[PDB]
Amino acid sequence: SVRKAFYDFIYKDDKSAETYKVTTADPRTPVQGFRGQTAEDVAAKYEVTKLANGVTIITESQTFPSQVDMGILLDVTRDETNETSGSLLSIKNTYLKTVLNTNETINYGVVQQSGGSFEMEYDQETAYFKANCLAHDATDVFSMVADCALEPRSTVAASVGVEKNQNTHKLESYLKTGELFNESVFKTAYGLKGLGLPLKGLRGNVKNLSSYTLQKFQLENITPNRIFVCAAGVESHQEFVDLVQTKLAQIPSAEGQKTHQREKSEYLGGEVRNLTEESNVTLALLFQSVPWSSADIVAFNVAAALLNNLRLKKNLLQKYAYFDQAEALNFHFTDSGLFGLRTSGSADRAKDILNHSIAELKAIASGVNADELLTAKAALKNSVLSALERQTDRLEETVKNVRTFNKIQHTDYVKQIDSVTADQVAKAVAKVLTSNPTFVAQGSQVNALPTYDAIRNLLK
Amino acid sequence: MEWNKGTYMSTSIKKIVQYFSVMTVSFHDINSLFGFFTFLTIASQLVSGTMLAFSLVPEPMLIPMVREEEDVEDLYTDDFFWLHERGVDMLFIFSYFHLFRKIYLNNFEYEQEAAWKSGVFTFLLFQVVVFLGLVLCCTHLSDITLAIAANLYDTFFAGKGKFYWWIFTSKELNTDTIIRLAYLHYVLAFFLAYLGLIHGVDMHYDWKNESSMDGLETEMIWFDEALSNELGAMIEIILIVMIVCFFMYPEPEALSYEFFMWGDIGFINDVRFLSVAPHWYFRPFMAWLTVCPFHKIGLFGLIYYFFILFYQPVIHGTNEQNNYTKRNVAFVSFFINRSDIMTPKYHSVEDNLLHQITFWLFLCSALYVTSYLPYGRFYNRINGNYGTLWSFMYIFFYLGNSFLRRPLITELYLFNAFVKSKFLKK
Amino acid sequence: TSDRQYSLIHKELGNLPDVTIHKTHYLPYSDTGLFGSYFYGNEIFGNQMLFLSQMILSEYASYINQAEIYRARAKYFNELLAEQNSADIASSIATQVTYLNRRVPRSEVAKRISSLDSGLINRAATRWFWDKELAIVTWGPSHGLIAGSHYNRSIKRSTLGWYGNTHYYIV
Amino acid sequence: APVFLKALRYVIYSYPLYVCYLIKQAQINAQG
Amino acid sequence: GVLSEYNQRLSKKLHKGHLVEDKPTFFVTSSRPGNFGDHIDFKVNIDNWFDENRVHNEHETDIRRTQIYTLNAIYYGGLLSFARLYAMGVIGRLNGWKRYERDTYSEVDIGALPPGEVMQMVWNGTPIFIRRLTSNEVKEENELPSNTLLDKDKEVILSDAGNTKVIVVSAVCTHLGCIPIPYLGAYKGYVCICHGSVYDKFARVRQGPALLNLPAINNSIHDEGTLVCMEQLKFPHEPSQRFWA
Amino acid sequence: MYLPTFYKLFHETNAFRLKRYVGYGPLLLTWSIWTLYPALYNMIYSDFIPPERGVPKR
Ligand SMILES: CCCCCCCCCCCCCCCCCC(=O)OC[C@H](COP(=O)([O-])OCC(O)COP(=O)([O-])OC[C@@H](COC(=O)CCCCCCCCCCCCCCCCC)OC(=O)CCCCCCCCCCCCCCCCC)OC(=O)CCCCCCCCCCCCCCCCC
Ligand SMILES: CCCCCCCCCCCCCCCCCC(=O)OC[C@H](COP(=O)([O-])OCC(O)COP(=O)([O-])OC[C@@H](COC(=O)CCCCCCCCCCCCCCCCC)OC(=O)CCCCCCCCCCCCCCCCC)OC(=O)CCCCCCCCCCCCCCCCC
Ligand SMILES: CCCCCCCCCCCCCCCCCC(=O)OC[C@H](COP(=O)([O-])OCC[N+](C)(C)C)OC(=O)CCCCCCCCCCCCCCCCC
Ligand SMILES: CCCCCCCCCCCCCCCCCC(=O)OC[C@H](COP(=O)([O-])OCC[N+](C)(C)C)OC(=O)CCCCCCCCCCCCCCCCC
Ligand SMILES: CCCCCCCCCCCCCCCCCC(=O)OC[C@H](COP(=O)([O-])OCC[N+](C)(C)C)OC(=O)CCCCCCCCCCCCCCCCC
Ligand SMILES: CCCCCCCCCCCCCCCCCC(=O)OC[C@H](COP(=O)([O-])OCC[N+](C)(C)C)OC(=O)CCCCCCCCCCCCCCCCC
Ligand SMILES: CCCCCCCCCCCCCCCCCC(=O)OC[C@H](COP(=O)([O-])OCC[N+](C)(C)C)OC(=O)CCCCCCCCCCCCCCCCC
Ligand SMILES: COC1=C(OC)C(=O)C(C/C=C(\C)CC/C=C(\C)CC/C=C(/C)CC/C=C(\C)CC/C=C(/C)CC/C=C(\C)CC/C=C(\C)CCC=C(C)C)=C(C)C1=O
Ligand code: HEM
Ligand code: HEM
Ligand code: FES
Repeated sequence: SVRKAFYDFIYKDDKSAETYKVTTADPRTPVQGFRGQTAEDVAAKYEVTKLANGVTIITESQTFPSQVDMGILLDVTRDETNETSGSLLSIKNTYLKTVLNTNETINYGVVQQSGGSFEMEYDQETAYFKANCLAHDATDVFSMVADCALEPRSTVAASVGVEKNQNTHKLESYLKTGELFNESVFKTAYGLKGLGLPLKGLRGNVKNLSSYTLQKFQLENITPNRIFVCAAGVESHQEFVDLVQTKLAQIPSAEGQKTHQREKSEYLGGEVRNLTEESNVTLALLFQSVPWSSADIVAFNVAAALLNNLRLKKNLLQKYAYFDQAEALNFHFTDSGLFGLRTSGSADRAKDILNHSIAELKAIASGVNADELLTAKAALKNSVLSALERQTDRLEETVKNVRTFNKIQHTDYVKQIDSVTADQVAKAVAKVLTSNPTFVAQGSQVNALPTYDAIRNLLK
Repeated sequence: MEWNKGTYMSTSIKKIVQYFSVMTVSFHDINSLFGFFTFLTIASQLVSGTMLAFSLVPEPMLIPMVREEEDVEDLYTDDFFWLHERGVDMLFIFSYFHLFRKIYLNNFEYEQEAAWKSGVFTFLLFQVVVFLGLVLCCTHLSDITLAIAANLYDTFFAGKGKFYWWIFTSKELNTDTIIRLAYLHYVLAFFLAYLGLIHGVDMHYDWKNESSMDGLETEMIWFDEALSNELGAMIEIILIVMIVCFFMYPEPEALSYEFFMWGDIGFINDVRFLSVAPHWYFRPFMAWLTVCPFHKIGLFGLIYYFFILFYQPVIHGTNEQNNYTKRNVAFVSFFINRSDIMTPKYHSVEDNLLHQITFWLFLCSALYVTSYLPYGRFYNRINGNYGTLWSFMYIFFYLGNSFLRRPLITELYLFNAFVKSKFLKK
Repeated sequence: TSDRQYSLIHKELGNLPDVTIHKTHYLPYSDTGLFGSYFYGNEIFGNQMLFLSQMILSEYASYINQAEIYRARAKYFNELLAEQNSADIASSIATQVTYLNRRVPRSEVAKRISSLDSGLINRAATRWFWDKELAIVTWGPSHGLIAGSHYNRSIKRSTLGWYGNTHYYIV
Repeated sequence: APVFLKALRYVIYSYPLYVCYLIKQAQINAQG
Repeated sequence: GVLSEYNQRLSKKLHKGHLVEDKPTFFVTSSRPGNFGDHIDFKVNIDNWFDENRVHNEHETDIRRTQIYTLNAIYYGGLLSFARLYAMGVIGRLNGWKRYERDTYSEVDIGALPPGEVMQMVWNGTPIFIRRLTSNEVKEENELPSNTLLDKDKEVILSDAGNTKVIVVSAVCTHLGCIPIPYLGAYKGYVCICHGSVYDKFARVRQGPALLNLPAINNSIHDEGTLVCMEQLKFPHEPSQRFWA
Repeated sequence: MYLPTFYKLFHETNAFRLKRYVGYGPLLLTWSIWTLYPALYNMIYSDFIPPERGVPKR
């Protein structure tokens, strides 16, 4: 009004203004006249439906008024061939770039002004575009999530992605991050195919990530039968179903056309020994674990919780000083799995780093004490429930549970962890140890290590 | 032009603004601010001379009447003329104080070369402009100055084929000569501003208020922290000058040096040659001409003074050999039994006493040279002032000879003490 | 391009390739408080990180666009709704009870911060940011920052929006 | 489409004709 | 006051006029980086001015900031006053100065002029028309159409002496400066012949290309038309004082 | 959500900057009035307030 205009022209407070009173109200007492409503939490209900095409929809009902979360999960790095290795990384580096309905700048502005967040994360055999925002901004945000998650890559997007992928590769090489070491581990484990393709993609194929290759990748892999849409905090399932239908209904059914299909993954017991002249030696010893289908997966997680929390610290890090750091790796895949240890320590005692490490893993095969098992299970429960308490992570794991087991199992994770016993963990680890080892070593004196046959004999 | 590698600074408006907005100046005293005073006096000279140019008609027969009439009918014109004259005086004072200060600090090192020479060139140009300005007065002083300059110019050509005509037409002040010299004066006066800017940019490379290397790393931001101090020091020096002029020059005076400016070219034909005297800043050169009655030797003395003033860093500098240069010595060779001598190293300023003694002898000789007119009517029939000859010869020796600057005695004595102490303590 | 967004600080930071991290900290205590910016970046941009956060806040003393107000408002709403982990919410409740003897509900905070306007923002900024004193620390390579490493004219005039921003835009 | 931009275009086209009209009127008046 | 402060500062223990530490002082920041270690034995500081140079006003520091700003303002105001004097000098040099107004007073006797006659006189080196209008002529001029008139701002000044009003106007055509016809049968006024500009008997612009009336001549009539003082209109010119005293 | 065009943001920012800079117009006006005051006096009492017509009898 005129009074506000006058009091803004001269930067002087308007004492009588109600907004001034509200903003300058003493924090010790509530603002006069305002008293928000009170409400109690409600049990969460999960509902799953399928469209005429293969797209699936999952909703977690509102438990308490909060920001709505949405997401799209694509079963589509395992589905990358040497022709199009690293496409998913380029998509990640330019996940906000769309040109069909909304622009890169405009959808970034949508993210910024909605006050929420929008992220894209991809693993082997999965990509996930998640977003969280206020309810009244949900619709628009979803229009961005779907397009960014389903629109074919544009030439400008691919051009930007090539540069960003090159920068990412340079940064990874400069930092010597454990991700590159894991890439080498998977290369030797599976053999540059299926799960063996590097997560960040081959560096020699970066220049080939043109819009044509990305579009070929999307056409081959992205199909309605492998698209899951998820919402969390939605009062009505049907409202979100309609919201999705308004966007993903156009996608034609892929039935009747030869599908790409995923080749069954084979495990290879290779070894890699790289001389890097590093003052520290990094070793990794892995074996084939069980897939998601097998019930032993939980046990394996407990085994990891038995190492990364209680054992591996005391037996290796505390007793020996040359152990820079040791950890237990546990990856699960739809058709295979990996479980083992990754250690790093002084190069001059590389052999001492290896033997002891094996013993620790072998100790698990020997048996587990009751107290250690209880501690590991308690720590695993704490971590899992800390993850589940946050709505976004809960929704992501809900999507993954639906896409893997066709039902929701995160509601009874605690019971599954409780059901685990020491005997099951010991037997599972003993069975895993019998598999052909996959051994990787990068260090200054990796040239002097026990032979692969000696490694197997020690493991035996 | 592959020999020319480039320029230290690109004097573009963007880069100049950035450089002067990010400039830093170390803490200093008034003695190291004569350059700013010179530049500010140059700026005021530019402004006042531009104001004067709109009043001065370059015809010789109208300049006196025009000046007299336009001081009354127009307000502030005589104020600008007085400001111009006093600005010339203060510009000479500040420039010579700056020269003495920079000679004192032994700025003949190689790292000072670009700083030094760029300055001297400016000074040299600053001389020429002043000369042209004198000619514009169209008095008997201007007549004598023009005649002397024309004779000096004609000296190089052995008085053959009127090579001076393109500027000093007939060696007299007329319409053509006045017009040409006035336009050249204006153009070179404005060129002095750019020369000063270049010199100021160059000299900041290694700027020091004192020879001693203070370890301070923090510095003042130029725009206001240093600029305010520079303006205040200018104010203080101007107050001191006002006091000195007020007391030393009574309101009415008898036998001033301006009395030779009574005669106006054209109006008065006869010239009172008994009392011929230029302004005090050109007094030393007229005194040198009177002391040295030989024309060629006097011209050579002037040229040598200016050019040796230009080439100080080369004769007295390190020369990039790191003091391994070998001098030529007349008598010290017999004492040391060596044909040449390595240049001495320890030539500090504040500590050593020989440097201060020689520098102050040189400065006092310069002051004595400017102190008075030799009065050539009988300056040679009467055995001339021996002090003037001594001061001139010491000026010549100090500028050019490296035995009065960077002397070998200090280095030899210090090495003798070093050897004795090391022998005693092993 | 950095300009094509609704954040001025991010607009400035996008043009600085080597300035890697920036975070704004508000630390309130019983008697006093500290509100400021922490930058971590290459020393070549030392004079930018030094003079950046000072300028932007001071600019808000005179003019703040409605886009920034609404961006901050939506961010605050999302932050209020996003505190869902038991440990963090318990810690916040305990701290609020300690320093206020009261638990401030989400609705009350939303009402208080939504009522802010351009004029109120400008007045608060001039009360707390315009032409005010500063506490500055620079840890790391100071070869280019050693000169002018004192509380000179530039430091005092940096808290003026558009006045004293000379040193930020150079380099 | 904006009102003031459309008006600006109209006046740009019309002002020369308005000046021509003024010139013609001045000629008529000067004729007597 | 000043004396009290001088007395307080008189009893100060300092080394040869400098307030410096009499003993080595070492200060270590407790929150320094872990890699710095202990302070070296080098004595970096000779003075404790970091603490001595303090007016302990951490409360109300803005007051001292304002005081420093005020001192800076006073200094800048003095400098700007000097700069303003310089600028006055420059602009006054560019814009001339009319020290005094040259005399233009004159007298011409119009009584001899018969009524209804126009005479040309040389005043200020320019022609000027002097005319006498009878009552019938004035009445005829009035009531005429105002459409022909092309000067709303211009007026007419008529003298009152000699039993007949006397008018004095500038005899220069407004169009280009040519001398107009003195008398015409249709209207005994002025009508320029070089381009046909038509004026009336009052010198107004009636149906003529010229857009301005004949400029008026400042005059005052005394002695009943015998003494017509004629002095050019005087306009202000400042500064007018040439001598302070 | 509030998604103004960058045209509008630029226009509003420049409007504020113009408002800020217009405040110095009065300052320079006062500086040029204190300076050159005789010129202002001549202008006021020559164009806006023309002198009186009549002349003294003498
Ligand atoms: C036909 C008509 C044609 C048109 C005619 C009209 C022409 C109009 C021209 C307009 C020019 C605009 C210039 C903009 C910048 C001005 C400064 C500024 O930012 O103001 C904000 C400033 C805000 O106040 P503040 O917060 O106190 O800050 C004061 C500081 O100045 C705040 O400064 P700071 O400390 O923050 O930092 C200062 C500086 C850091 O310090 C520096 O680095 C200084 C500069 C270094 C290099 C130059 C050295 C020389 C210094 C500059 C020249 C000064 C003398 C000029 C003499 C001119 C001839 C007489 O940093 C910078 O700002 C960097 C940029 C500096 C300006 C240059 C770039 C922008 C302008 C030019 C762009 C285009 C290129 C130029 C050529 C264009 C050709 C078309 O405003 C003022 O204070 C204004 C005060 C005015 C009143 C006092 C003086 C009055 C005069 C008294 C004498 C008597 C006359 C009275 C007046 C009569 C009527 C006029
Ligand atoms: C219409 C305008 C209205 C507005 C107000 C106008 C008045 C404003 C006065 C402001 C103060 C002016 C004088 C002090 C300037 C410094 C200010 C300052 O820093 O204060 C803050 C601060 C004091 O803190 P504060 O208490 O918050 O401030 C109180 C105010 O400053 C106030 O302090 P206070 O009240 O205590 O001031 C007393 C002072 C001012 O009171 C007045 O305002 C009255 C002035 C009346 C003058 C009348 C003259 C004749 C015309 C009138 C004739 C007709 C009437 C006759 C009536 C007859 C009745 C019987 O009265 C005196 O005259 C007594 C001063 C002591 C006698 C000194 C004799 C001269 C010695 C000169 C030596 C120079 C040597 C240099 C060379 C050295 C090397 C060889 O100063 C310091 O801390 C500085 C301490 C360190 C430096 C000490 C230096 C001492 C020796 C030099 C003294 C230089 C000044 C001499 C002035 C003589 C009279 C003109
Ligand atoms: C080839 C050679 C070419 C020439 C090159 C030579 C080098 C030239 C270098 C020039 C340097 C100029 C620097 C000038 C710096 C100073 C400027 C200045 O002040 O203005 C010029 C000033 C002002 O000149 P002025 O002309 O305005 O006024 C002086 C008037 N006369 C000349 C009559 C004296 O020039 C001087 O006069 C300076 C020297 C004056 C020294 C007087 C000191 C007091 C003497 C007292 C005597 C003893 C009495 C008591 C005896 C009993 C007790 C012991
Ligand atoms: C370093 C600078 C000089 C040393 C002292 C430090 C001065 C700066 C500190 C702040 C001072 C602020 C107040 C100053 C007030 C002065 C008022 C005054 O006297 O003028 C009133 C008068 C006001 O005049 P008026 O309007 O009353 O009347 C003019 C008409 N007559 C002449 C008939 C009286 O100022 C002027 O009109 C003078 C304009 C001059 C323009 C051209 C410059 C000529 C040189 C002037 C200065 C001469 C002194 C030496 C300068 C040396 C450096 C160049
Ligand atoms: C080139 C960039 C600027 C350079 C600055 C240096 C000075 C430049 C002066 C020449 C250019 C002037 C352009 C504008 C023309 C109008 C001038 C004027 O004041 O009018 C005189 C005119 C003429 O003055 P007058 O009428 O008294 O004198 C002429 C008539 N006689 C000779 C008979 C006395 O006066 C006016 O009518 C002005 C009244 C209004 C006063 C306010 C004017 C504000 C706008 C101009 C401000 C200029 C400030 C410059 C400051 C510079 C500081 C270094
Ligand atoms: C006809 C004139 C010809 C002679 C030239 C006249 C030059 C006069 C210069 C002095 C007066 C300047 C007054 C405005 C100053 C604005 C400063 C500024 O930065 O702006 C603030 C802000 C910008 O703030 P800022 O802080 O970003 O300023 C920097 C601006 N740049 C980047 C351009 C250097 O701009 C505005 O919103 C106001 C702009 C005002 C000027 C607009 C000019 C164009 C529209 C009006 C004129 C149109 C007709 C032109 C003639 C055509 C004839 C056919
Ligand atoms: C006939 C003469 C009449 C003279 C009358 C004079 C009366 C003056 C009365 C003044 C009362 C006080 C007003 C205070 C306003 C403060 C505004 C403000 O907040 O400013 C901050 C802003 C800029 O703010 P900022 O960004 O600088 O800093 C804000 C400060 N903080 C951050 C702490 C809040 O400035 C302005 O608003 C300036 C623009 C408004 C004023 C413009 C006036 C233009 C007039 C031009 C001259 C006209 C002369 C006549 C011409 C006639 C032609 C025929
Ligand atoms: C060997 O011989 C030689 C010489 O002599 C020895 C030489 O001097 C030279 C060099 C010298 C020359 C060639 C002569 C040059 C002379 C010079 C530079 C002396 C003048 C110096 C100055 C600084 C003059 C400054 C002048 C002023 C400030 C006057 C200001 C006047 C005005 C009108 C400014 C306002 C107007 C404008 C900017 C024009 C813009 C347009 C308008 C206003 C339009 C107006 C009209 C309408 C309709 C709107 C040489 C090369 C040489 O060889
Ligand atoms: C550093 C710059 C300048 C210097 C050192 C200088 C030097 C001089 C000198 C020494 C005089 C004679 C003074 C005397 O004999 O008392 C003079 C006069 C003169 N100068 Fe300059 N000048 C400079 C700049 C200018 C400029 C830029 C102009 C014109 C744009 C100019 C125009 C004049 C005029 C017209 C005269 C004679 C005035 C008269 O006789 O009334 N000057 N100058
Ligand atoms: C009109 C002539 C001159 C102008 C305008 C001028 C300008 C300046 C300025 C502004 C400075 C910086 C302030 C200072 O150091 O005091 C400076 C420094 C300097 N000037 Fe000049 N100067 C002139 C003449 C000279 C002369 C004649 C010399 C030597 C013969 C010279 C050599 C130097 C040097 C070496 C420095 C740097 C001093 C250092 O590094 O400590 N200049 N000059
Ligand atoms: S000359 Fe009088 S009208 Fe053309």
